[PDB]
Amino acid sequence: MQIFVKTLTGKTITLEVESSDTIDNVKSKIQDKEGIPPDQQRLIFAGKQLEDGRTLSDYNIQKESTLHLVL
Amino acid sequence: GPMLCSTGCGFYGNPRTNGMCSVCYKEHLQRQQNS
Ligand SMILES: [Zn+2]
Repeated sequence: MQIFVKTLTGKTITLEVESSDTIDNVKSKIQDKEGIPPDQQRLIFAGKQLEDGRTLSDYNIQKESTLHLVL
Repeated sequence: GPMLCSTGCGFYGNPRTNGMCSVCYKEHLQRQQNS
């Protein structure tokens, strides 16, 4: 499934993920597209900061969900 | 809608599962399956 990660510049990152993907795994996928170090990414969804050792399912991030990125 | 974990861990829970997150789902399933 694809999900969108909006940055504050306005650009939107599209990612191909699974619900079983860990947040750390997603951040690594971001590094793979943008070059951003994972240990400098803070991901938000549903007014919550995403925890590295948790997964997408732990927040109910489904297809067409959009997250926010803080640098 | 917001099916929050029954154990009150502060995280969300998958409605497809037993109303619990991925972490608590296995932890509880082990005791339910064994018993
Ligand atoms: Zn829980």
